[PDB]
Amino acid sequence: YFKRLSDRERAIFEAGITLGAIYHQFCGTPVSPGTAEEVAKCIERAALLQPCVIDARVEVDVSSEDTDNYGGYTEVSGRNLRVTIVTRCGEWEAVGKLEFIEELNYPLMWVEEIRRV
Amino acid sequence: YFKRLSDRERAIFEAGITLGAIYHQFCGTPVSPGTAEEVAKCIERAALLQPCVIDARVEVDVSSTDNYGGYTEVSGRNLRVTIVTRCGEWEAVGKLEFIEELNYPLMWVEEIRR
Amino acid sequence: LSDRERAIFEAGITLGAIYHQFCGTPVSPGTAEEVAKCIERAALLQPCVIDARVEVDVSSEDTDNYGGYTEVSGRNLRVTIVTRCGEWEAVGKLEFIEELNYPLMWVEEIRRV
Amino acid sequence: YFKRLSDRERAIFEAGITLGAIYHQFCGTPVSPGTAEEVAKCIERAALLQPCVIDARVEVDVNYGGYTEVSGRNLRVTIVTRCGEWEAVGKLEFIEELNYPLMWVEEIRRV
Ligand SMILES: [Mg+2]
Ligand SMILES: [Mg+2]
Repeated sequence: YFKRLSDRERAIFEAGITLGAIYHQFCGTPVSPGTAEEVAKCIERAALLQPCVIDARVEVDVSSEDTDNYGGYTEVSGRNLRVTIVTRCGEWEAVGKLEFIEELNYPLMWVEEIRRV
Repeated sequence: YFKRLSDRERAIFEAGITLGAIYHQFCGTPVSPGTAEEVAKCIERAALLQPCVIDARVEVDVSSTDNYGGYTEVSGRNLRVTIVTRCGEWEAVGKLEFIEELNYPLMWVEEIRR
Repeated sequence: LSDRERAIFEAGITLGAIYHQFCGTPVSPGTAEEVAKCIERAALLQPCVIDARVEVDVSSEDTDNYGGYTEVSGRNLRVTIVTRCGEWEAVGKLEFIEELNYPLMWVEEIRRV
Repeated sequence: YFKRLSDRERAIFEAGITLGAIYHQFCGTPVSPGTAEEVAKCIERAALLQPCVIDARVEVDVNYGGYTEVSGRNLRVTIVTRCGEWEAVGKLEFIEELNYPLMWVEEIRRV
């Protein structure tokens, strides 16, 4: 109510929120090699508006072999989307990552680092 | 799949498809007055990839976001879209805009033209 | 738009809206029918839609990964919708077409009631 | 990937992921009074597939088109995540004084 989380905990909470939000808002977005940098930037800028987010790095890894289809384009998906987000509440930073992990066959979300400033 | 569909008909159909897709793909995107043009631009470029789409003009109309998070969301209240589809010799002008009188973001066709 | 043109436009709107509203939804083999039905019901609220049939085609192999689930996508999602505006109907379809490597949307049929 | 992350903090991370995912997957979904229960059920079932999610309760509290959409205004959610011996209860609800749909953790508790 609504302040039970210490801010280390909040930094972890907000990294989780931003990773899930980014993934679900943007997966499905039509994208090409020519687009894919500008889309990545809009995603970062959208992530940087969320509570406690102080850094967002997004890559949408698309190549022309991904656009060999009637449409001539592909979509943002767990397969081509990679995100690092840094969150800071008070003196604590958390580092959240999204990346398709081949061995897991799955776009994993994890906490890379939790860090006192 | 398009053996009997006219180009005129496809222009209309693709404008509908593109407007539904934009709306549902981008509604809920965190936005602020400072993002809002760049968000518009990525929406445009995403639109321009889809079949028959030869033009797209988007605005996200966001003012000074007074709330806890300090931002708003792309929605039917703030999203304005005009797209032009061209299939063969036919163009449709498709539009999306909140129509104050109906209380709803309306999608419509402004013009169909050769 | 005349009623016939409205029938086509609304079918395109509904396919586009459904595809991008629902893709990314987590789904498993026995999810897969309740999700399909949720999609039908949302399609039925759109102007002119009078029939919606949705299949979400997921097998245990699609779910052979760390999470144990998959997501609704261009590859597993099939939709037929029927629009009626006034005296005219349009049948709109969505399906992954292998030869095209693409989830194509198209008009199967335009016909008088 | 989780060698150094405590299960307590994983429970918190996953709650956050699931609330953000729910919110952004489903906002925009056409809904009406007769929709609105069944929609909530599809959301819970979608939420329940996610890592560590063991419980999900959703309400959708419902012009030209004759319908409305799942939004931050009408969507309410409580999830329980369980990782190892720890549980977090995550909430999403519109808070009037904040004029914002807040996501927050209501409690973290031992199993
Ligand atoms: Mg939305
Ligand atoms: Mg999606």
